[PDB]
Amino acid sequence: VSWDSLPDELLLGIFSCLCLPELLKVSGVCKRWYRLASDESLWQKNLHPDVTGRLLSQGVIAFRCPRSFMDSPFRVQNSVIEVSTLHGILSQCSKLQNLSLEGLRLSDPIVNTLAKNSNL
Amino acid sequence: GQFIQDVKNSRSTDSIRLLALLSLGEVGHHIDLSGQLELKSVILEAFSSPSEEVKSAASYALGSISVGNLPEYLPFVLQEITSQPKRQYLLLHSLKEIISSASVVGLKPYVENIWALLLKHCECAEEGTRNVVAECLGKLTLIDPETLLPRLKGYLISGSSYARSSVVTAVKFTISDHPQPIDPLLKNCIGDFLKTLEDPDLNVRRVALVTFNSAAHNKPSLIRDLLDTVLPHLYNETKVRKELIREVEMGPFKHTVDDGLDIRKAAFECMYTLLDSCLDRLDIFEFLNHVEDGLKDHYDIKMLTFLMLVRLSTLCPSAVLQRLDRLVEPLRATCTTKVKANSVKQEFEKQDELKRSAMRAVAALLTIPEAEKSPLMSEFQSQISSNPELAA
Amino acid sequence: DQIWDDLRAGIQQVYTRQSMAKSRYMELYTHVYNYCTSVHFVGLELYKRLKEFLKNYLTNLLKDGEDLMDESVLKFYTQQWEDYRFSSKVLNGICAYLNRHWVRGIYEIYSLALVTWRDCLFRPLNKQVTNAVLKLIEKERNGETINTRLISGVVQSYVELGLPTLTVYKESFESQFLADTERFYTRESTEFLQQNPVTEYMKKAEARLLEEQRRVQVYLHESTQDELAR
Amino acid sequence: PSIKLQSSDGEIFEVDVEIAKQSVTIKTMVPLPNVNAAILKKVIQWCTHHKDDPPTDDIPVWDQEFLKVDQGTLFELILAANYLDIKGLLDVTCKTVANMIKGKTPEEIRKTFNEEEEAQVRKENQWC
Repeated sequence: VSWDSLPDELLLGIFSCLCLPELLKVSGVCKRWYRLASDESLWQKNLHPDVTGRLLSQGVIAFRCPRSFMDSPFRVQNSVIEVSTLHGILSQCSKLQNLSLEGLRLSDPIVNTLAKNSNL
Repeated sequence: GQFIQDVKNSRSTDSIRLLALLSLGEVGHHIDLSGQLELKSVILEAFSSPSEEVKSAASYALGSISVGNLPEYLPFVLQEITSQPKRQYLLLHSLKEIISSASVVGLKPYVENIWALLLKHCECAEEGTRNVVAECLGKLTLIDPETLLPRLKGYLISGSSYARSSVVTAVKFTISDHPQPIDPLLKNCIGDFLKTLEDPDLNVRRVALVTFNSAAHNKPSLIRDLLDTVLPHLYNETKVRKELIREVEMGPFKHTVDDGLDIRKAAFECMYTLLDSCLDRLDIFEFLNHVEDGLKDHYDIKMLTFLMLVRLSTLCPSAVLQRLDRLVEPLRATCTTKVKANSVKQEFEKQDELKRSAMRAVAALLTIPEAEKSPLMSEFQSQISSNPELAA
Repeated sequence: DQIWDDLRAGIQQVYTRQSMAKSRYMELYTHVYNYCTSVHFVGLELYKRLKEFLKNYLTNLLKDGEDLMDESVLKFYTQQWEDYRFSSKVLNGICAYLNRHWVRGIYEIYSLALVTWRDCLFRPLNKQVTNAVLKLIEKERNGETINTRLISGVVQSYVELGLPTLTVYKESFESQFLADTERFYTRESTEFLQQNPVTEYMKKAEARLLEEQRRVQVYLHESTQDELAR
Repeated sequence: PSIKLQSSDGEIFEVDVEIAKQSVTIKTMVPLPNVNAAILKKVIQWCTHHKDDPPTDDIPVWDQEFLKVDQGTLFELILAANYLDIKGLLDVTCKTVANMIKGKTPEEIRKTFNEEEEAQVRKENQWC
């Protein structure tokens, strides 16, 4: 008897209500569970490079970083870090919608991604 | 040379062929081309063309030479009409062109043959062929009317439905705006064409109403003295009948199909046309009650009724004033009705012009100088109040 | 492949204008609901089959009326338009469950039928119909009586296609109609001012304006009211 | 009248049209081979007890006990909610099943509903 025999639309619908930390903790039950947990469903706190990399794996439309300190596919749009981990990971990006950068220096990657950024 | 240009398929465009056909037809209208061969063959070949312009040009030019030499060409096309059924439409069009263009004194001997062919072709399975035959009969009626008008007169006694419809349609084309020598004869014999054949069947009723509308629009003098004996029949035609409504239902969806919408629409068009020149000699109330009845008719008739109300707002305001209480309730229901959900987007916007038209109609009705009475008009919520400024 | 033999004859019965009860309706709805609720988006590959079905059906229906001329193709087009739109609405009601199972011509069953009919309009036949309509208008300007319902059913169709958006209506019909109206009225004024005096020309102009207002308020779109009167 | 209510197990009940008109699909408008009689009758119960249906975690307590007998009842009933296009019942059922999921580690969820990737996902999050 296999209980999992329903379409993923209801799974998305409950993802619309289920808590995000619980979703992240439970992500990894099987290949199907983690494969469908990285879709653009609710991805639209302490920041870490591992956290940033995991966030890059799922589609991002809005950013969230009020005051928390911080230390590849075109799907993702005070803290002072090196350029490589902030803008070098995203060489080009055009669907930006919101940023709160402060205390950083302009360089090649940020200038390049700003030149091609026409979304606001 | 024109023949060679027309027949040479290679390196020949549609425009060149059309111009050559028109030039040949115009040239043959005056001078004789009977001594020149290869004409009929290429003209009949040009009938089978992928472009409708070339087809029309060839059909027009086929009978153009026949005007110059009727005895050689007219029997040929008359026989080709019966022999070949796949091209008889353009042949009939050419015959109509000859009848319109050929001299009456030269066309007199073949009148009997043309009439016999048209009467034999009266009953046909194709509608367009029937219309063309009826038009040809109507145009042929213009010449020597004294001999032939009794013949069409006598077909009303026992003619079939198709025959009666063709007879009623043919007399429609005889009426013209400018005076004609056939005017007294048409005045004297239109009585049975209108009165006696006003309700034999459905299609006959429709064609009779169309003929009456055409006569009223063109020459009101013919029907000026017969309004008294015809108006009650029109008012009867202006009523909805519950035997020709066939409802087709599919799941939760419905599709009403009405057959006598056309008859009611024709009657309403006749009523509208009567205002132009035949408004003085009629009982106004017997028009206004029927206008109120048609106010709740089909969606197509609603706009016509609103236009009639707008026209009557200016003409005879007092009669509208005596009926201002019963002429607004349907107009108030039109501005209040709502459509059921889950309908298509176009079904949402189709009331959006009907309500605007009703708003315009009531605004025009409000222009009567002494229309101070307000039948709960002061009801302007958020949605309805938008329509005033849009109408203005 | 498992269930397509059913949901093919039932969608074939729908496009034949024969009454169907409330039992054959929910069975086809259950077919769509059960196929889409299969294990995993899923259910987006029936769209190609439905589009092919509609395209083949319209291609078959085209052949009979390709040779029709003016005053004949109009009746066929008007008769087919209502049946096609009603069948498309019924099919859209059938695929209500599928209607919200996508996030990404136009991707909607009713819009799919409308777009396929729009592809049925790009052929030269439409031009003929337009010409026919214009001819009818000319007949209405000559004093003859014509069937108004034939024109309106066409005109509203031009409003429906192009997804209110009136791009097709303006590109195909409005501009040509305005051009012929201008030419006809210029010729009429030129031919009338030569013989008859201006006193009769005034009444003729008033009557023509009233007739044009009647036409535009009976069987023409409201958007043409302001331009034509100008 | 009464809208038809049928089942594939030979159970045919009848539902009043007025009481069951709040649901979207009947309002726009039955064979339910994937829906059991008990859940479809509880749909009637909930729709007539909530005439204001919209077109822990803030759920009513009294709406829980009658459907809490095993794991399959709410599953079939939310399948019935997806079929009948009702939003409130689907939302409350999904919230309840999520609350049941919430509370224990993913290993407990795997055991109840029937490792190296777990080692990855445990050591790849900082605010879990």
